[PDB]
Amino acid sequence: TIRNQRFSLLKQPISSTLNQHLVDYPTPSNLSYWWGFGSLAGICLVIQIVTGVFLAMHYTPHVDLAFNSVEHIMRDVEGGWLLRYMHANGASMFFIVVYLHIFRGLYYASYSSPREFVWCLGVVIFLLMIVTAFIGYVLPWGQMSFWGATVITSLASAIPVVGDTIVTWLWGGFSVDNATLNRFFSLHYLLPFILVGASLLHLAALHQYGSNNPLGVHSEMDKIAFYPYFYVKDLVGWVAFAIFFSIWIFYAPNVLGHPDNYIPANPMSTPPHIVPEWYFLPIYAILRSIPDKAGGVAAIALVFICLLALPFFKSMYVRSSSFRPIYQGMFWLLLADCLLLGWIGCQPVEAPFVTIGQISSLVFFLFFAITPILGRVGRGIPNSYTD
Amino acid sequence: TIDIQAAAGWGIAAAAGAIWVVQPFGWI
Amino acid sequence: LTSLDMPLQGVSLPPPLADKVEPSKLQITTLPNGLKIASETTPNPAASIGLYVDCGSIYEAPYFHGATHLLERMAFKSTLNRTHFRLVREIEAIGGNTSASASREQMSYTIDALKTYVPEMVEVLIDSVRNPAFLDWEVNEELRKMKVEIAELAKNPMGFLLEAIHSAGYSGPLASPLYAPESALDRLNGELLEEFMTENFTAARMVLAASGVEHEELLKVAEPLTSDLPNVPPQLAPKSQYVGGDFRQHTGGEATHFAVAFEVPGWNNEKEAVTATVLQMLMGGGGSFSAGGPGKGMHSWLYRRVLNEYQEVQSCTAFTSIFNDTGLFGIYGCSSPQFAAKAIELAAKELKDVAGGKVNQAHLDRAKAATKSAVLMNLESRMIAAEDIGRQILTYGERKPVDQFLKSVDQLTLKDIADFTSKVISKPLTMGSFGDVLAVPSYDTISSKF
Amino acid sequence: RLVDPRKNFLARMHMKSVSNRLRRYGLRYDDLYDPLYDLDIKEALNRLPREIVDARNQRLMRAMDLSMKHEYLPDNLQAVQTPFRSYLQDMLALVKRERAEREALGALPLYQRTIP
Amino acid sequence: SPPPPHLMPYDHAAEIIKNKIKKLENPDKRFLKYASPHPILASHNHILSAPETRVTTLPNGLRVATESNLSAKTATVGVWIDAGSRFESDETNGTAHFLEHMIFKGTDRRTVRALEEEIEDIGGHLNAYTSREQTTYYAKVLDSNVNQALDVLADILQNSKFEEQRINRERDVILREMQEVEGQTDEVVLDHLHATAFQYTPLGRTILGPAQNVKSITREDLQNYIKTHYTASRMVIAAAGAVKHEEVVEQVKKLFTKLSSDPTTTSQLVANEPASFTGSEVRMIDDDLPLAQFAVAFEGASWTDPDSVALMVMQTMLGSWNKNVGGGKHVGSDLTQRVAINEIAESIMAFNTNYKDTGLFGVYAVAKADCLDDLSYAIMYEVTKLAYRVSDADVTRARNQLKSSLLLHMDGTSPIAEDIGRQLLTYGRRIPTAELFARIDAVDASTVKRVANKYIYDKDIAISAIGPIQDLPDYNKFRRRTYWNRY
Ligand SMILES: CCCCCCCCCCCCCCCCCC(=O)O[C@@H](COC(=O)CCCCCCCCCCCCCCC)COP(=O)(O)OC[C@H](O)CO
Ligand code: HEM
Ligand code: HEM
Ligand SMILES: COC1=C(OC)C(=O)C(C/C=C(\C)CC/C=C(/C)CC/C=C(\C)CC/C=C(\C)CCC=C(C)C)=C(C)C1=O
Ligand SMILES: COC1=C(OC)C(=O)C(C/C=C(\C)CC/C=C(\C)CC/C=C(\C)CC/C=C(/C)CCC=C(C)C)=C(C)C1=O
Ligand SMILES: [Zn+2]
Repeated sequence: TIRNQRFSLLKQPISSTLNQHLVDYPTPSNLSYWWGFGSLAGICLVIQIVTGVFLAMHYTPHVDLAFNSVEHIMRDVEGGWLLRYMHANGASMFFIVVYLHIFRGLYYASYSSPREFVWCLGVVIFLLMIVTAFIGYVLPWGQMSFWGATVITSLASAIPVVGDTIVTWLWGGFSVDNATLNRFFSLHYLLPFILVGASLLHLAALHQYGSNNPLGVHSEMDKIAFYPYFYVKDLVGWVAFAIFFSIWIFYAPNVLGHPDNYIPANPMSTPPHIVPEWYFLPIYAILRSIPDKAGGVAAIALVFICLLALPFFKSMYVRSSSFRPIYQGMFWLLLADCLLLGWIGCQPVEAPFVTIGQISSLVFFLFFAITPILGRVGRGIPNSYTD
Repeated sequence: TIDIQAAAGWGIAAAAGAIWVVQPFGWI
Repeated sequence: LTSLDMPLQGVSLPPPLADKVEPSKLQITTLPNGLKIASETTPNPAASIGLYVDCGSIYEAPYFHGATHLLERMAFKSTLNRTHFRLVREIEAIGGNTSASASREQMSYTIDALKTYVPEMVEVLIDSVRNPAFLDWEVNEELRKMKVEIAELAKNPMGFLLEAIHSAGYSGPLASPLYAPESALDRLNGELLEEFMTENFTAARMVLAASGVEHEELLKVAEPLTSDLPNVPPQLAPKSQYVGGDFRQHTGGEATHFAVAFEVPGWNNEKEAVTATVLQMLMGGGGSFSAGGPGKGMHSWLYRRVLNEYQEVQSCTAFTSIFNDTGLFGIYGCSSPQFAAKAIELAAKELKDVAGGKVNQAHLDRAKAATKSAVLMNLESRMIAAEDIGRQILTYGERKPVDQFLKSVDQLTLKDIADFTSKVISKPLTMGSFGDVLAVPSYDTISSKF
Repeated sequence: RLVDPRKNFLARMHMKSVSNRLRRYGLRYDDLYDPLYDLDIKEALNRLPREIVDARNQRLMRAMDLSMKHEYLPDNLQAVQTPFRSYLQDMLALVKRERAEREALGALPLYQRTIP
Repeated sequence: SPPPPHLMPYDHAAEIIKNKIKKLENPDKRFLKYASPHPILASHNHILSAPETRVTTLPNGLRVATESNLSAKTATVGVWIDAGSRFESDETNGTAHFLEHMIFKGTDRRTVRALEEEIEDIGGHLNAYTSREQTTYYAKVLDSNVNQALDVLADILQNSKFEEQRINRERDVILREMQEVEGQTDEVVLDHLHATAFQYTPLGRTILGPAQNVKSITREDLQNYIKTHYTASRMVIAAAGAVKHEEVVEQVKKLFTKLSSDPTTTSQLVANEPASFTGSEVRMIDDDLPLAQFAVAFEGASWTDPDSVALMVMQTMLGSWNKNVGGGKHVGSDLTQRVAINEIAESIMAFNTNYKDTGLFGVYAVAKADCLDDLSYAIMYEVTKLAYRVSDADVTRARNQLKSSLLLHMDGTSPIAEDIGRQLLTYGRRIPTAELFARIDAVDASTVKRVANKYIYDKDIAISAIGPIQDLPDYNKFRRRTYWNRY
């Protein structure tokens, strides 16, 4: 057809990119509610950015004023309590949603070809999220903030020759002090924007081939437009998430946190129990399961190495756990193991938890070691199960 | 003669929305 | 309002027409430039006004190949006085419909509307034919839609074969295609169309026939718009010679087709034209692709023989294309790609059978009644009435009454049918086949059958 | 009118300056009319004969080459230039007239500009 | 010195085109005197005179209607019956079409060959057509053979034999016809549109019926059908052309004596088995067909509803067009303008179908696969626009075009006889042209807006599509495009 006149405004150059990427984008008709969590994570990112921009209007990144500025946000600025509870529990909601997202991807083998780049960009995004949330948790300048910053900046000392110089460069001095807090503030404003860009790249990589589906099959024969069907499905998800988040905000605003951070930072005394936020606990457990500095840091790096190498394993040509009984069972064991690692990270470092943590870390790495063997062996299934 | 009625309807809508966001009952 | 089953209140009902209305008489006025204006008053509230020109593809040779059909497509476009858009809007303002037809020896331009809009119709029709602007973009658009109109030609085997055997049956002007090749269209343009139209569209070659208007009003509107046209002396249409010929495009596949044709007298010679029409009715036939409605030719020789004695036949009937001084009578046929030889044998045998005298009086009376009812019924239509007036005044200048034709039909004996068919098939035949022609016999073998 | 060179000498200076600036590049004044500026120009250009549009395009390419090279036409070539010989204005006016006639009778436009 | 403006080839061409344009700049006023592009509502009740249509009711309820033109040499005489597939049952469905096949198969006096030989000996034609609500049998004959044609029709309606071997032969003809439902895709699309739109109503059944019904058809089935439906009060004998009312009435009184007189009446049949509209769609996806064909329809109006005239005007406003029409870019219809200007269809056609208790109003289009999205947008836009913005010029032009087409199509004895029979069945009377024109000119812009807001705005639609239709918008997108949220 010859486009002499103007048809739908949606197809005009003003709107065409948004239309083709957001309204008319072909989507497999059989996507479950487990495909709602990417849009949920997007909404969590926007919520964090909006609340953090408004909170930065009242927060003072100085060791003599930071704790007091938080308290002033809670007590003095109107609706300040809401803004703070929303940012602090929205970090937790962001991590819950992103975990559910990562586990949908693991269950349906969404990392497999041709979507390897999508998975790698997601891994980069997860690293960015971890760094952002950690340096954000330092900002209130409570006991938890100071001591967590101490250990995470100390992690660089695992490097033999230049480790100390990196630690002292990160601090801006010989100890965690005002320089650390001020640089952590700047980084905290910056990293969310890089997260937005990385998420956009993630989405573009995913639309190169379209979304995977719960059957794991080629879906070109039964695709439907995103708007309105998956718009309204994601809206159901958005309202349910709002109810969940509101329950956390209004009735249990401090259950996902530790009371130690309501004590101003004291560089003299480490609290008897020193743990990160809940969403970092599995990494904490893997770190502490190694009785060696360099070994622990190397295990932390090996976690992300395995996550990045997952899409490139020579595998069988079957994606969905719905048709892979062994991989499905290994999936539900990995989920249990991750929940156990999180629980172990919250425990003091003593018996029986050292052995349990070591075995759990081993199981976690066994998942990624065994999946390629499963693929190689299952390549022979169609030749061995004859009609 | 429908564009004028549409303008009046949308003007009523805009006024209703204004009184609803800002709620100036203590100022009127 | 009220439901349509109740009469509307307060409506001014015009008085009814009489159950017997005296027919009106054709008035033919000739202008000094040679243009003839004819009209008949009609009782119904519709007027049909046409302009008929004795131009056609028999004037394209040698340097205007494709001009006639392009002019057909370029009808009622932009004039020097009105844009195409304005002209379409004026036609639609009065609920009118336009049409143009192109033939080998005639072109026509017609407009139909209620009889109260006669001045507008006449004005728009003359502006259109006298003052074409022939804008290059409009010509180019009509030339793109000419390529489609010519490519879809292969989808009508009857039409394709008819043109093909016109090409293969004559040598002179009549052999010029009425659907020019694609190469012949990359030369046509607005200047060529203007030069062609100015040469051939003269007053003494044009008739303004208007069925359903008073002659006074038609003259009052049309005289001031056509007298300016200069006096151009009457030339002579070129001569065409009927010869033999074969047309063969082996496309392969399935669903062969054919048409065997012979020469018959033209419209001049007014006892044998009829013998050709009654012959065409006698052979008769049908498309054999659809059914429905008795009396359409299911019991003619062609139908009753082929479609009721030999199955696996897709089409079989007879055709006719008479010109002023010559004509083409022939028989179509589809058959099956390997049954083609048997099909041609059947057709030739049928021609020979009526040639010898194997047709009884019952069939002759049946075909005679079919001819008379076909001519009388086709005059029910106002369009056909106007077109017949125009064509007959172009050809004879008289509009001969239908009663003379009816007597010639009812003066036909078996001896006439026999001698005419004997004469027709004693002359060279025009063979045409289209589809899978490999199994189709040669020209010499088919010619030897007669 | 004041824009008449024969009646107003200021318009004479204006026309002389425009002609001299156009002649340095071998450009006609109608060559400055861009199809991308309005759909009426685009339609008028589409209605023109091919050889005229090819000559326009060749003059545009020559002018662009001169401008990129920081050069003007040679004086021998400048002497034969006809900067105000028109090929577009009459067709543009006809297209405008047809557009206005369509608008007056309530018809849809034959072409419209894309919303950016 | 610069060259003169004819030396260079391009300058010469520019001069030629400029001279042609200047030629167009000065029009000649002798040819600009009468025609106007502005539509005017005209009153011409003088030319609207027509011969009187005489309607006589027999004592048994039979109606005889004649339109006399004694200057004519021919005539059309026939029977129009208030009967069709809608008045059958589920197990009798298809019987009317079988009867249409079987009615020219011979009687007690006449055999198949006698009947064909009698007819084509006078040069006559015999026509049979059956639809959902109407059935007609008529003959086109010369003026002399009116009595013979009436005798032929009365004999075939009252004394048909229905031989078992003839029934079995026609059974296989019709079975092959059902097996060969292709090549006429317009008819297929409309059948599926009726089937989904009037789901679970008698109006949704096809004329042909199911194959098991035609396999089960016997003599007593056809005889029972004729007894049940071909009754005096449901039949109209219509004649046009060279016919005198009195002779036709006398012949009808003589010949049509052994009818059924069954008490079954069409109004009660429609009442107890009413037809309703169900918003729905059927999509026949076939990616080997080169062209897509679809129809979109709203629930329309019945024959007697006053809004039917406005729906006819609206159908004229939407119009119809195909690629071989010269001036589609310039017509008054905006939908046709959009389609022709952007080349987004092979054909487009608005239809207004009426029945006794409901109707269908919609658009049928043929287009290539890649044009479907824009075509659907344009169709929905221009249909929905009727509820919001209607110009006086457009409605005036449509009124003029509708009056012109109604009068112009009424040429020949056969169209006149068909008009008489159809009007007598649907209206109970032949509406005189002046009244029909008065009803048409009562449809102004506000009337069109009111009718569109009643039938089109925020209303359920029925869709039937076949071909490469994967890019045809889904039911929700067509349903959304029935209202405008900027108003
Ligand atoms: C985090 C890492 C964990 C490390 C674990 C340590 C090493 C163990 C690795 C093996 C994974 C443990 C879980 C494997 C068992 C899963 C449960 C299972 O598969 O049982 C199925 C039963 O069938 C089986 O699969 C048993 C097969 C036994 C293994 C035979 C091996 C030969 C096949 C080799 C193929 C290799 C590739 C296979 C790809 C799937 C389920 O049957 P059903 O769900 O279809 O229906 C029955 C139920 O009542 C209703 O739901
Ligand atoms: C550009 C966007 C952002 C800005 C301007 C911002 C700003 C701030 C500010 C000023 C604080 C200190 C006040 C307080 O403790 O409540 C803070 C704390 C925090 N931010 Fe952000 N933030 C942004 C995005 C994010 C994102 C994306 C995350 C999660 C990945 C996040 C996680 C946190 C966390 C965990 C805290 C500590 C909360 C607490 O216990 O009080 N922020 N942020
Ligand atoms: C800020 C964090 C993230 C955002 C905003 C985001 C956004 C999205 C969205 C909108 C989708 C498509 C809809 C859906 O499948 O839910 C998607 C899909 C996907 N994401 Fe992410 N994502 C994030 C983090 C991650 C992470 C951490 C991973 C893995 C390490 C990941 C891997 C994937 C994969 C594999 C898919 C394809 C799913 C499929 O086709 O089944 N994403 N993401
Ligand atoms: C008791 O102990 C512990 C804590 O305590 C309570 C913790 O919380 C955590 C939680 C930490 C986790 C899971 C990992 C944190 C990981 C990273 C990579 C953060 C390191 C990054 C920092 C400090 C800022 C990055 C600095 C940059 C980019 C410098 C900018 C320079 C330029 C632009 C040139 C763990 C493991 C722990 O065991
Ligand atoms: C068929 O496609 C679609 C999906 O299925 C694959 C989707 O999952 C989603 C949802 C996806 C998104 C957008 C979540 C990704 C997360 C991001 C990028 C969070 C950051 C959000 C911002 C700031 C938006 C960035 C974009 C622009 C242009 C900046 C300007 C906009 C704003 C200020 C809001 C949508 C809407 C969709 O239709
Ligand atoms: Zn049939």
